[PDB]
Amino acid sequence: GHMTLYRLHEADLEIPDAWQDQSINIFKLPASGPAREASFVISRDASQGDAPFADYVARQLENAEKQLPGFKLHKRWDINIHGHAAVLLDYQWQREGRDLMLRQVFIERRPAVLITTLTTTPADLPHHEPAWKQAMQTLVPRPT
Amino acid sequence: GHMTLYRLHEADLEIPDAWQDQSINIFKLPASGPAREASFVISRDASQGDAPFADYVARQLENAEKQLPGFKLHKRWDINIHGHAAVLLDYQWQREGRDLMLRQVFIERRPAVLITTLTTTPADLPHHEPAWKQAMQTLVPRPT
Repeated sequence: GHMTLYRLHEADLEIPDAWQDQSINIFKLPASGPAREASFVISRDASQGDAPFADYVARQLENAEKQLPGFKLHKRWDINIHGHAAVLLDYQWQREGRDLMLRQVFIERRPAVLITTLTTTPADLPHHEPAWKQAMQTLVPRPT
Repeated sequence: GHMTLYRLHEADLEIPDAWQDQSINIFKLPASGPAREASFVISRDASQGDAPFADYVARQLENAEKQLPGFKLHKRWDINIHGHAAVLLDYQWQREGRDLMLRQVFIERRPAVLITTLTTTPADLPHHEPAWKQAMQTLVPRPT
């Protein structure tokens, strides 16, 4: 019965290694002036396998580009977060006639890639950018 | 400026206090033989405010009685977890025509009540109970 100590903001507990982790952190960013609410989500992706991280990211981008109606890529930036390889994508797509803007950062880690996703709109992105940037600039991956 | 250090299993980051936390930790307990896969989910509820914890828990029970078809309380347990007030509610309800067995623990904390929920069927509860129990017996709430 192998177990590992799992850390959350409010507690620690021992989780059996056999349990599948699908945890997701979700934060609602309040509306401000003209801008509506947005979301900032931290998710995990255990599917990298032994693929090079660049290839993992290319796969992620392909999926978005081929699956989201109205997809348009605005930015792709290779960046470094505390030694961890990372890629930021800014892209928009159209959901129910409305344009959504995503700023998504993939952060290489084992056993699972850590992804942060800001969901907003093209006009609201500059309004939420300062708060997004302050959170992302303070994100320190834990050693595995 | 106005932020707080937020801890997750894979990282730490500063989160603006204005952001609303909706985070969910999700664990799937593997199927085994005739027992199907169960889920163990950690959620947060910031609606207690300055109300007594007993009243908060009473409201949850009233919500369950009024909103969940087929709701039936098996057993309520008032317990202490490392000095934190907690209530375990074992109950069933009828979701989309079939019965589910829940073991749901509410743990008083600020700024948000920490909730753990085991979801299974009545037939599978005895199989999953040992691992659930053990996990919960290791849960240590983190000081605010």
